Amino acid sequence: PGRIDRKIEFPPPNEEARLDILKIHSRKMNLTRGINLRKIAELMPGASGAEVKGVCTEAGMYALRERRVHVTQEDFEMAVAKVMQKDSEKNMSIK
Amino acid sequence: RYDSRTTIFSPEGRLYQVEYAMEAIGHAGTCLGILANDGVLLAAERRNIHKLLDEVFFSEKIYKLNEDMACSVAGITSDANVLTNELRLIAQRYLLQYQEPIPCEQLVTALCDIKQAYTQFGGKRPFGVSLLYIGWDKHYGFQLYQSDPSGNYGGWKATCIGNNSAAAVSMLKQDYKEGEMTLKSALALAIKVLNKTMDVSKLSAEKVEIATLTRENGKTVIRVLKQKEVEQLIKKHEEEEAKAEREK
Amino acid sequence: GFDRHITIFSPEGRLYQVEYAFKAINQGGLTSVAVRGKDCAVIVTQKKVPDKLLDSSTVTHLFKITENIGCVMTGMTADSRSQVQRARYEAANWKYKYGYEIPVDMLCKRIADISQVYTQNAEMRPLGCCMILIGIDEEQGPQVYKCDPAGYYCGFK
Amino acid sequence: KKTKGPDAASKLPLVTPHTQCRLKLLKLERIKDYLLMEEEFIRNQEQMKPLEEKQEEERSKVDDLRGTPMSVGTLEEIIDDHAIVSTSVGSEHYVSILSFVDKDLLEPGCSVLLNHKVHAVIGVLMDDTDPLVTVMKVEKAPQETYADIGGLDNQIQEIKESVELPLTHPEYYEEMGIKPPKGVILYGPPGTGKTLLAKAVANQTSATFLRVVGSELIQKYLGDGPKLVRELFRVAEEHAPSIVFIDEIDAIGTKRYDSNSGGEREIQRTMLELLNQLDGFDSRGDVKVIMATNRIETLDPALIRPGRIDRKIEFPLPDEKTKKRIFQIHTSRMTLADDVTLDDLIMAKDDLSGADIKAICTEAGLMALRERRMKVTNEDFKKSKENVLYKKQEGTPEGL
Amino acid sequence: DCTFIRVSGSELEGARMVRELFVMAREHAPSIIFMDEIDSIGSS
Amino acid sequence: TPNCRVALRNDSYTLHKILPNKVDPLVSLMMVEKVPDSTYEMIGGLDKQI
Amino acid sequence: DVLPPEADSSIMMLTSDQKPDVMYADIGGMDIQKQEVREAVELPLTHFELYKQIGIDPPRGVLMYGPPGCGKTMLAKAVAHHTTAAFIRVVGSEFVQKYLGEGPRMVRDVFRLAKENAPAIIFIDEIDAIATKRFDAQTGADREVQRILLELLNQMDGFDQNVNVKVIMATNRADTLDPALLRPGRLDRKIEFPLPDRRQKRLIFSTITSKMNLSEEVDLEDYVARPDKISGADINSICQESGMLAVRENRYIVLAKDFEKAYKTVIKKDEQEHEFY
Amino acid sequence: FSLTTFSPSGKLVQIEYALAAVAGGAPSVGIKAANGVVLATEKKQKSILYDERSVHKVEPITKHIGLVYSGMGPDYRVLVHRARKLAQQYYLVYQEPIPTAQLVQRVASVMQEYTQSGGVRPFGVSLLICGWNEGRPYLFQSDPSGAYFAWKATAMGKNYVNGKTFLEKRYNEDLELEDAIHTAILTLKESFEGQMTEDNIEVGICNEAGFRRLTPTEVKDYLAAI
Amino acid sequence: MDDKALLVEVQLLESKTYHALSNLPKARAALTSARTTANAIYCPPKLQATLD
Ligand SMILES: Nc1ncnc2c1ncn2[C@@H]1O[C@H](COP(=O)(O)OP(=O)(O)O)[C@@H](O)[C@H]1O
Ligand SMILES: Nc1ncnc2c1ncn2[C@@H]1O[C@H](COP(=O)(O)OP(=O)(O)O)[C@@H](O)[C@H]1O
Repeated sequence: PGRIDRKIEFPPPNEEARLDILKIHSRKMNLTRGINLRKIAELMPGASGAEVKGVCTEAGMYALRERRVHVTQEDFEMAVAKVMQKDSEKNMSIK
Repeated sequence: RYDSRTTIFSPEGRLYQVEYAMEAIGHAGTCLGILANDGVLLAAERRNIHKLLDEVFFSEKIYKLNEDMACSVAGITSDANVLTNELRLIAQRYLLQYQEPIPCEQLVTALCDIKQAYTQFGGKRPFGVSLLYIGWDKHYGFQLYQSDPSGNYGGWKATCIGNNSAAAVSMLKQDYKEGEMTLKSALALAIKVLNKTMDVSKLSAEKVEIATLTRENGKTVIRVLKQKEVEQLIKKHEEEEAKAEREK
Repeated sequence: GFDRHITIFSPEGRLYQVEYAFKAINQGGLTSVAVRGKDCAVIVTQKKVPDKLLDSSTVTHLFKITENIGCVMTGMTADSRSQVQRARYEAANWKYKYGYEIPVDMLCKRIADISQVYTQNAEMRPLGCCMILIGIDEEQGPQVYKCDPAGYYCGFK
Repeated sequence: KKTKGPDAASKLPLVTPHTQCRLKLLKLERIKDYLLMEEEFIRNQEQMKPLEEKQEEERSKVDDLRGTPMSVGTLEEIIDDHAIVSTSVGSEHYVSILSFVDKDLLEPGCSVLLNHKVHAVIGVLMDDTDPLVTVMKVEKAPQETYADIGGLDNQIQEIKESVELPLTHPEYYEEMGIKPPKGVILYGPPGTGKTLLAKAVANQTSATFLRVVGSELIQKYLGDGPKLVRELFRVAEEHAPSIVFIDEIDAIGTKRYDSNSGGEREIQRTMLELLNQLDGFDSRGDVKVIMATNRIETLDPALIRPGRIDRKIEFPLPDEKTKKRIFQIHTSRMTLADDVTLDDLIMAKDDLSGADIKAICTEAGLMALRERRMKVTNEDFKKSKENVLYKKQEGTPEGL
Repeated sequence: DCTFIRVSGSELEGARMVRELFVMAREHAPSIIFMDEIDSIGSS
Repeated sequence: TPNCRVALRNDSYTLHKILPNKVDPLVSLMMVEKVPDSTYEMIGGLDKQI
Repeated sequence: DVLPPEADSSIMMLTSDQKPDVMYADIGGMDIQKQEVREAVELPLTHFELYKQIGIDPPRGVLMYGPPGCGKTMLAKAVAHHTTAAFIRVVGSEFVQKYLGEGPRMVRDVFRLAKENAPAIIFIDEIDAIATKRFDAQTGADREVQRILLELLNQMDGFDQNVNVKVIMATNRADTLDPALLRPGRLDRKIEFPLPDRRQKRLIFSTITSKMNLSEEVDLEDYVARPDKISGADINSICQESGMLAVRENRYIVLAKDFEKAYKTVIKKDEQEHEFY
Repeated sequence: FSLTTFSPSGKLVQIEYALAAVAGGAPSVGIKAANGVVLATEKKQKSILYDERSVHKVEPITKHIGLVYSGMGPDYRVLVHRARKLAQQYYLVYQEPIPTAQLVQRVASVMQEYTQSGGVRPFGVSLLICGWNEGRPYLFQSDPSGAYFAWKATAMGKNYVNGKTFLEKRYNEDLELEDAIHTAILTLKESFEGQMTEDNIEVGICNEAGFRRLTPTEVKDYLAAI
Repeated sequence: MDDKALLVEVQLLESKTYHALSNLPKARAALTSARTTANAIYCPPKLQATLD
């Protein structure tokens, strides 16, 4: 009781969900005219909306050091590199 | 006091060690086998695709284990290697003894017997690996089998064993049709379900490894579909997707 | 736990049993020095003799492993004697299997392999005695080596 | 510090149809008319006063002596004329109180007033409203009745006899001179146990009820789990003699573990204290302890003995008729359908308990309300079975 | 328009505390009281 | 009005003025929060869940 | 009357601004990261206007859960001078005292001092062992500490990015810290400042021994190659203490003996890498 | 128990600790070039007392199979001794196949007594193997529990992460001639703290002609002009 | 890329030309970047003297 009402679970965001979260978080910010945000999200393996937020803030910070209102695709991919630094470190790959 | 392993029951009566290993088999690895008339095929997901490899082993998941069958592991590679070696040894020992290729069911029963022994007696870890087998024999023709670390194998005809195995098998159930199934449409179904279970759309032919077993004139041919053929399959699937999406 | 109780890898990624076993050598209260030279190799250890009722004739820590190899032990004397006996057995067995005398580096390598087997497995324990063995080797001059409770055999000049 | 609470609520739960009809409407009209008439009567009695007598003799003598400034402090001790009270910041006053002095409501450990200046007690705050250290009588005498659960007639009769040996016909075993607080040890499948609570509400129709579920493996150095429940059934003897429902804890908190020593103390403390309270030779009281569980095996030998803890009762799974009755009860509030699809959902069913019945009844309504909203959704006929599958019975790899 | 009462559950006695937010602290009849990850493990 | 602040007197402590809320501003944030906006438009990718 | 000054009400440090004690690049710890710290100084380094327009949300709370390695305060004594900004030691150990009722008031006063000077950074020390440990039960005045931390949370929430002042706590272990400060939305950037990092340790030794011009004219035959490759922790504080342990004024220069004695004093014997290598 | 053991629910905790130990600190980069393979490693002896011509990090297991390793040198010896015995047994059974690269994959596979039979305590060394008796080179890695990885370029040191990053950024590439050993030395330089010299750095090369541990003369020659 | 000696030399030359053009603050920034880059090379005896 108090939990038998529902056991709704959170699926980790798919690539298109991550695209949607990118749109939500980047509507507020300013960036360049052209960007393939769908591919940008798909480049991120799995991850989550927290990671989408991290990518958005990393793109903002990277555009800060250049001091321009138009976040370029190169800065965006540098932000995608925030999905990195986790990887699997050593190639355990034992499965 | 000395450390003793856990090959025991539960107060309820469950072998929770074996159950944990079987569930961990779902974690990591992704393979699926689809059985069809005149050809049965395996699809595997290339987990690590770092650009610094060379792909000289020619096969990581799919293993040729006999003239008339081929398996695919989804477990810890350490156990997978020894299990494949034992499987080939068993098949070849049968070939020596009976001068006849070993039936797939007998081969799978031998392997699952060895895994059952490993989970049964002694202070030995269960073999944390679950593998598929596709094969052809004289008695039952094309056969597909799935063995879990519990040693309780099952004779399947369309199954998956990987991480999103639930999603893959749901897709297979939705778009699987027996009898009508043929080799080419089986390939289309396999690539479609792999695209579904691998989040990144437009799967590169490098991230997917697939091998088809076919019956030529009195001889079993197990061909691992190479990069060009795989990506041509991908292109045909892409044409089908675009057509179906646009026609609405 | 038992990471620090048995010879198993630490979660931090270290081996604490051999790390302890090295300090066993410091335990026992003794020091030893070995100097390789232009042509000779001389070693020396202090001879801590408490009370003269002992026999200073037989309290030594240096031994002949073979006709040309001399060893100095450091650490617990029981393990030291065991490893000296093992080294002598290895030298004799080598001279039996292969005609020429055992090179000092090869002997130290075999002793180190024995110690490495000891730090492997869990039934036995490493021997707390570090051995410095020296000898003249042709085409090599004097040679000095040190085998340790871990299995790392090196050490020179 | 707590004796009783004012029960002037729960206006006549017996609304016969419990569904919108003329009879129920007329009953509600009579209820609201009674409320109106009672409010009017009390207001006219208080306004059309019997007599005007000065300042009701309040402001003349006691109110002024009580004075305007006051402070609240606990009352500690009592003496023949003075009273010894522990006011705020650890102050202590031994003063006799003669204005607004209600000795019965005063009591040690209660909040009283201090008139400042010449600090003496001038009144008491009987409300106080802070007896919150250990609260287990908050749910006392639950309103649930026999009719709430059906199809358990044998068990109902057995428990009713076991707890109506007191109250009813006490002179029976008073003349027999035994006065047995044996309690009842209840078995039952894990799929039930709140059904054990339901069969306890039958007794709860008389006197109060206390609950200790799970408690703890009393690691506490003082122990005092069972000892405090002993104090609390002493409190229940002060109140109407209440029952103590220790379902599950009688099983874990009192587990028949073969281990003897070096084991959580409870085995030392808890079982021994349980037996000490369950033996009538130590503690009196019409208190009847209901030790319910779902693991009969872990019955401790001390708990096993009918000698001290008699009246063992087994709760079985519902039969076909019991399933029919319980489903009727649970769907009666919701007007399942007009086709009355009753027996199809249970004829082939096996090992279905009260919790599952309630769950499936709730989920049928949930699924209808989801999108199939059709009042008596015609879909209910088969959707009751649809959410009766609902998976979720059990899942554990394959192993088979 | 209920609340945003957010408690992690990893606070350490577990008794009391929650009583105020359960009834009195609410500050609103509508109350969602969102608890974070349930740090209390199975059987605790 | 209950659950507000008041001013009292020196010795008799009689009421002076029913002051606005002081308890709420001081301990507004202990472990709770009032209603934020965070509207569902910002929530994305989980429509099949919401 | 209302007293204008707020810092000296309870002392607890004051305006460490307008004073170069350790500038910035003169630090021996090089970076550790220091990029997240330049990120933290971006808000003092104006850039509040560039936080908008671009659409970024600049960080507000920077916790450094490191041991005394890197100093953990050479970043706040610096930065505050790299971009001129007020610097306050706060000191958590002093704060927990009889002035727990005045604790809320002093938090308000120091927050007001910071708001008065948008170039200001709060630096709080010694949180872990005394200020709001979460695993050991409340012992007496621990409720007072929790109420003080609650008022600190209230003040940091009332800040709500009103100005460009910054707040940084420095802790040895963040595990005992309360989730209220630890949760995002109050403090986000967690930085760990590890041990001397033998390469970085040698760099620190060079930097310190250069601070005092070549250790006040140290002799050539003293090089740190031997006493630095110790693998013996020897935090930057210990490195500075060893450098100042050239106080042997029997001679006007420094020899390797002084460094050997400095390393010998206050040290623990940890060795034996050859087995691992 | 007496094997590669300690595997909890979905984990290999002992193996993971072994890899934490194999993090080590000897960089030991490896590069698979078109003409052959280079295995370079750092020999940073404590003090000048130790010797460099005494012990080696690169071992020729056979005619054209060379081997370099990672942490736990005492375990690495035993492992290389076992590997030599295994390659020799294979060559003795399948007589005279001059087996190095058609044997490099096979010896990497027979590196299952490596770890699948751990020996109560698993080995704590990850080793790179190079072979060129197939007309093509081969660089494989065997880790304290896994198997042949078939790398093209990698590192196994304390800074193996940024070492591998450096390898890919400097484009290990495919057209690189045999003298990618310069790039290997550069990759070491990154994970090296000192003026590296001939005795400080040990490198072996395995080209189609065979395998050879470069002497300090050639190592110093390559280190010059860097 | 991840060259280090070339980066240190380039940054040092940039600092030198800022000093030659009397660009003191940019020279200081470039020199600080030069130090941050030059931490990598442990014993470049000529280069360390150039930086100092
Ligand atoms: N036979 C029944 N008739 C009416 N109501 C029942 C019956 N059995 C159970 N219930 C109701 O369902 C609830 C769950 O009972 P139970 O199955 O014992 O729960 P649990 O399995 O959690 O102990 C009880 O509170 C009770 O009110
Ligand atoms: N250039 C430098 N780099 C790193 N640390 C230094 C440097 N110069 C001095 N220090 C030391 O850093 C120390 C700061 O330590 P402290 O503030 O006590 O640590 P924490 O901030 O963890 O409490 C000072 O005692 C000082 O000796």
